[PDB]
Amino acid sequence: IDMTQTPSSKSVAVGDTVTINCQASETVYKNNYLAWYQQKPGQPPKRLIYSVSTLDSGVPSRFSGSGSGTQFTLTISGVQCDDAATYYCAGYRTTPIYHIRFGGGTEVVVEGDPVAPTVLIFPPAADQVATGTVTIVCVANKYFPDVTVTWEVDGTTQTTGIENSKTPQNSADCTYNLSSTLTLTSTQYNSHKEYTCKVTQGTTSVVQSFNRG
Amino acid sequence: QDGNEEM
Amino acid sequence: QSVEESEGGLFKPTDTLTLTCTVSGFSLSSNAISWVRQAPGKGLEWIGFVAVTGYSYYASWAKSRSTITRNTGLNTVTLKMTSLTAADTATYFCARIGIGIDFNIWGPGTLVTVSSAKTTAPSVYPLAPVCGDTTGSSVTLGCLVKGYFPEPVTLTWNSGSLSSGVHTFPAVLQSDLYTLSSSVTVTSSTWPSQSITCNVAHPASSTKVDKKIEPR
Repeated sequence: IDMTQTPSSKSVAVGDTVTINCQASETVYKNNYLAWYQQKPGQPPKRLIYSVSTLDSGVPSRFSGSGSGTQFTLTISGVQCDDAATYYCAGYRTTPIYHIRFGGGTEVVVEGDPVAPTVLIFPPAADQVATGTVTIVCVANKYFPDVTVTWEVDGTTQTTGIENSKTPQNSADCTYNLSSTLTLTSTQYNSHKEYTCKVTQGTTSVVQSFNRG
Repeated sequence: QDGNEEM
Repeated sequence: QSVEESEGGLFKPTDTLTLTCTVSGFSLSSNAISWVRQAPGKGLEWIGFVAVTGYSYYASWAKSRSTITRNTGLNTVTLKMTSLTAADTATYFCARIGIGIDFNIWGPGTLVTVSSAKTTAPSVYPLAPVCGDTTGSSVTLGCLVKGYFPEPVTLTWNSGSLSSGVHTFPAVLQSDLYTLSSSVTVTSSTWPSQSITCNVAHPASSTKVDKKIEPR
């Protein structure tokens, strides 16, 4: 069977109600073999609801499930930062062959209180340069909503050699942390002086720089 | 899901 | 009750994947065990399961290459998948999936990487604050873990006795190498008076690096 989950992503404010729909292409077993799982990065999925509407042990009552046959809905009434996660429906069908099928997932981003990032920059360790390349690290801490990172070298914006990595949302306050790396050859690094990381959130930019040497 | 149901 | 997947790791294309799921605290003979995989950043994909009868059933995409077997005496369920390609890179979970029944238990997952690229140990560099800097009520230090393959690495601070105020960022893959960073934030009066060291381990290469963070 096919399991079509909609929407595939949604951003919601704390206290809002979230509605996720799951449509099976054929009926699940006994019309109610349908469960909902919540997954946070790096963890196995956690069952929230099974048999359409039965809450798993310890699951908060703001989670409710409904539906039958081929159409099902997960509702989160009063969403919290702890609910930022990807949600999957999971159905069972016995014919023509026994199989389990997951929906494609719904990524739920929870909007908490807006907070501007603080920014730190880390010059390369002295032993990097002998390897022929250097990595400079910029960190944007405890922020929401999302930011963009710009690198500037001697006042000129960089476009190559940049990788970014963003943490999951904090389960208490919805905030992110971000690491940005700029990678240059040792020759490039030793040929420029000012290294700048600029973190932009909407129409605010926070900048931290250092000078080589 | 036990893989033995009478379908 | 719990289930645990055996070690995955790095496999070459055309290799055969063999994973074991070991069951504890419940009866394998009356519980169906599934294998589910999740490619990096993607969704859950059911591979198949061994029924309570001991016979197995598979997703249509998996049937030709996959074998799921159980050994009730050893409390194990084995997943064999032949003819691996990069498309099979994923975290593999075993689970007793409770969709319409009360019992549900999932393993922690194990990472399977299928690639022709070679195992590479990481280079570990300290991330200390800017030279001379004395700006702030707190100080953040870091550990840069550059150029390893495959995932994962483990990273601790002061052998685990520094666990508060730590952010370890997800690794980024580029050109068959991973880079990760971790930071730790302490008060201005803590460091450099107190010793702070990052401990990196890369199981795939049986390497470890300890790097004490020193002022520049």
